Amino acid sequence: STAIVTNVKHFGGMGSALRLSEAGHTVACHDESFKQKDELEAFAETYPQLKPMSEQEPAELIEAVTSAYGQVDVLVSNDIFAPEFQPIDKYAVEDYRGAVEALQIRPFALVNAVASQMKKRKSGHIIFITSATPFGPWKELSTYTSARAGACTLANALSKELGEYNIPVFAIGPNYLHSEDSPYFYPTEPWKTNPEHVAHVKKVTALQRLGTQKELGELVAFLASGSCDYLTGQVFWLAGGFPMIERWPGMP
Amino acid sequence: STAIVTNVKHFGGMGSALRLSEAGHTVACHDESFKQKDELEAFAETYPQLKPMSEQEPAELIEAVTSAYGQVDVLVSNDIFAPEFQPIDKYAVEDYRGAVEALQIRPFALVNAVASQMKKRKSGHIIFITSATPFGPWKELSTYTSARAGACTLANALSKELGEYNIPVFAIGPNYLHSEDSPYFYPTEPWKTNPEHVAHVKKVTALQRLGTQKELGELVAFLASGSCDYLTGQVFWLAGGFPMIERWPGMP
Amino acid sequence: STAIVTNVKHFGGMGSALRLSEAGHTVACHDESFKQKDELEAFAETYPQLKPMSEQEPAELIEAVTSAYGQVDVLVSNDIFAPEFQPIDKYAVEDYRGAVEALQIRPFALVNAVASQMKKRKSGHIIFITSATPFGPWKELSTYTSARAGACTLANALSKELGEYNIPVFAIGPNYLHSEDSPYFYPTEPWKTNPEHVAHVKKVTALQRLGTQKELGELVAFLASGSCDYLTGQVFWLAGGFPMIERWPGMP
Amino acid sequence: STAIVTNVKHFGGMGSALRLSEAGHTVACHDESFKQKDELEAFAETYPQLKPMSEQEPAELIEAVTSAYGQVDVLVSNDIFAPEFQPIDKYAVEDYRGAVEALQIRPFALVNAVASQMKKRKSGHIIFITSATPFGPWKELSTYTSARAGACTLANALSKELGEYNIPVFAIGPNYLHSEDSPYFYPTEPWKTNPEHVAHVKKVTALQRLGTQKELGELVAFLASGSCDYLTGQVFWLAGGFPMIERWPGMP
Ligand SMILES: O=[N+]([O-])c1ccc([C@H]2CO2)cc1
Ligand SMILES: O=[N+]([O-])c1ccc([C@H]2CO2)cc1
Ligand SMILES: O=[N+]([O-])c1ccc([C@H]2CO2)cc1
Ligand SMILES: O=[N+]([O-])c1ccc([C@H]2CO2)cc1
Repeated sequence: STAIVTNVKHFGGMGSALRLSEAGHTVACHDESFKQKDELEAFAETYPQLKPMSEQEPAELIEAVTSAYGQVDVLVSNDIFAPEFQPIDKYAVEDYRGAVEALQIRPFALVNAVASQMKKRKSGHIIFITSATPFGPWKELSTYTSARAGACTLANALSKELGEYNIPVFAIGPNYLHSEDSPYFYPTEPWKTNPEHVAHVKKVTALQRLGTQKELGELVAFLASGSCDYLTGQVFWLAGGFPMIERWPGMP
Repeated sequence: STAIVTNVKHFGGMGSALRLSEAGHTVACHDESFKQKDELEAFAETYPQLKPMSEQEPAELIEAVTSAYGQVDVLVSNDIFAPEFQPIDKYAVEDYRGAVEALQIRPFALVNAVASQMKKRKSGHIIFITSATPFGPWKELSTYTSARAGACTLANALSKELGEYNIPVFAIGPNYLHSEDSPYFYPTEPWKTNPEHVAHVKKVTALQRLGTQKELGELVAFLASGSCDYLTGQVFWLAGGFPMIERWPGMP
Repeated sequence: STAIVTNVKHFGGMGSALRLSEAGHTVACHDESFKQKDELEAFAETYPQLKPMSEQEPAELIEAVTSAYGQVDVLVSNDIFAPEFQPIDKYAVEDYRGAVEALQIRPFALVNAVASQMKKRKSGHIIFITSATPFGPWKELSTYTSARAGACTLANALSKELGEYNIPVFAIGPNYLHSEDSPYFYPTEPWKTNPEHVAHVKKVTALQRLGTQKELGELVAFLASGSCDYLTGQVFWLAGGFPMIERWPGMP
Repeated sequence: STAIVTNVKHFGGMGSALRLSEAGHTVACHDESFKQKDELEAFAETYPQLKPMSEQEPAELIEAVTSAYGQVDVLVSNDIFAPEFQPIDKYAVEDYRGAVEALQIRPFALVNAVASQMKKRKSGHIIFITSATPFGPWKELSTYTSARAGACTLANALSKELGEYNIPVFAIGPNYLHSEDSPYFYPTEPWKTNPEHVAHVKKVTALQRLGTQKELGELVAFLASGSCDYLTGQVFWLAGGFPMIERWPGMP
């Protein structure tokens, strides 16, 4: 079928896009960098199995893909944002608006623009790539964490109404997902190179390692394949056992 | 001590302000209608125990209450919004921006404006009156429901950093809370007078009745009293046992 | 690899065993009826791809499968119990001891018996088929519901310690899962043939239908395949969007 | 009114019993130590404001109190158990049965024996003192943690059916609750005396301290007073912000 993966160069983009691609799907890709013709061309040449789009806005992206490839069967909203950690009184209100805009309004807008075609055909799959931070908040990251929670609930609430149209909706909230070269949010440097960060991941995850793009890709492909639509409304915590909780003194 | 209750004329406003006042707090009250001198003076006359303020924005409100009453010991962010039930494709992206601005940005702005003084003296209480809809979402109310979820997580996230400063943070998510003359969100009419609505309430809640302003106010006063600060980060589902789930055929 | 599926003739048993077998696993099957040679040989004849075992207790079952097939790579604890709906005062304390023995003690006993070999080689997968009732409890089923919750948490708790040994642990909590000829818990008759039951399902689930054995089996195979071990600790609500919550009067 | 607090000498017993007592309630108390006449007498003399009972079994305790003081209005099931931390393969199955018996079956039995009188009068309050471990499991404590989860869900499930009889049911799951001289579960030594344990509590809780018996007492008295029955079904995490999640390297 035809799928859309946003911010393909970051977060769970390449894992999602490529696995969906390997599955035989036509994968249209979005990314801020695709604004530049040079960037989009370099990407189109490196990945002939993918279809990079120049469109940046939600409804515009949806239309470009629909016209270009017939329709949109699967939506993978790979949302990102660059938040600063900071005491609540140190943030500017605009810092919260920014997080909400990028992490809640964006996925809402994408679904708002594609739900019509999916509901008429009574077929489609919606997947939000959110975050596992809501499951275990770190102090001083209130903007990002609460915005991600809003997106998680958005997905669950959507499943309630789209199910009547045979449209499953899921939310995958990862953490410690190896992002390789992308700074969103666990790049090879220093997460796989620095002893201190490696020790950190070892301590906070049950599997004692970072998650892989392959794992995220496998889940997205599985959910989009229609093999288990009965899981609709599910929020998947892709965080390898995180959070591991500090045990009493005397325990290893 | 001094407490601030926003949108006092609606939702959990009156219950919170009245009970807080009885507990001994000087209660500064905010409401959109207070922009008008005639509305503020009328309220002030009906409720001499309350202290209605005219300030409308978060920053100026906290400053105003601080000048008049020395400081802000308790913040009750009684947030409201007038949403409509709509299939996701029938909403305008603007309708979600509106819900988030009213239900997430606003309480964030209030805490952002008052956190400094509370942290400086290491004392204070923050209470968000959110919603129980995230616990059990209805079809076609994705905007309001997801935004309320963002606020709930915001409260829990904030509890993690403010606890270091001895400042507890809580979220009270009601549903089926009798709002008397306020349209937000269960006015006496029709919820207590129309056969179909009355029956609906007896069906969807375990206690088979609407929640009262007194119960909400009792909880607010209890949490702000300092009697149980160890509950910090808690999201209280004030919905009388809602949601009651449809049982198998034949069961009474 | 080798997988074990318990109570194979009921609940999520057939879906799990059949799909696991298709994936390439040698599937050892347990069932209470296998105590009888006539029942075991009949099953073995109908499903030549499956390997029915006669062993009934956890310890002997794992030992038996280990001798015959070398080792146990995947454990699917498909636990069942025959509860009755009863007001708490109408239950006998014995009825709860029974539910807990069947829904908590049993899976605990299986993991307790197989964990050693999995940890020694640092590989394996553990899947508990629990229930989604804890997500949305019905009145008068406190025994079964609370016991299933104990099992779900058992799975999540186990994921924390076994992750160190590269052993993922998951819980699949279904509801409205078509059990075909099995009375546990949604047999084709009446759930797919009686007007009232059929209508009930369309009302309480988002997808408005029963879950299929194939969907459950797809999930089991996917989790045991090693494609997404990073989901360890996850409780999957396999209930098609259940529970759907009663909306206000007048709404279609 | 008349209340029953079990295992009064341990966990949240003294905080509950005494505060309920200070409120003017007739508080009948149970404790294993009360088996010995000497023990019960020493307690009766030290606390004339409390009514220690010799009965040990659920139904027996309920009858003794009912006959002695007319009826049972409030039930505070202060359940305890002494679990060992241990890899799942190192536990004996009996270790899980023991935890379940003490943490699930006991509270179930108490409610099973008192629900009748409360439902006929259509008045009463049920409070389970469980644990916050299910909210954030430590590795190698699978028996205790999962049993507590079962009790938490038991309370929520019970609220669904008892609400029709105006009977609120709550679960209070504490952690890091100062137990003073009781070994269940955070005695003064070494939790308040040892620098290492003090540093631990400081790190894992948001309020950076142990919870107090007064705080637990205040919540139990509040819930039993009937001031906020609309919170029925609520599970209260009385753990002071726990769990605090390890932040990235470089963060304070
Ligand atoms: O900004 N951060 O520090 C941050 C940290 C972790 C994540 C996880 C969800 O992917 C996102 C963002
Ligand atoms: O707009 N509605 O339909 C609505 C319904 C219920 C609530 C609950 C949170 O108080 C708010 C709004
Ligand atoms: O006994 N019942 O009524 C019952 C109902 C629903 C389920 C769900 C978990 O598969 C099990 C049992
Ligand atoms: O046995 N332990 O190690 C233990 C630890 C913590 C608690 C918390 C719930 O009160 C109970 C038991």
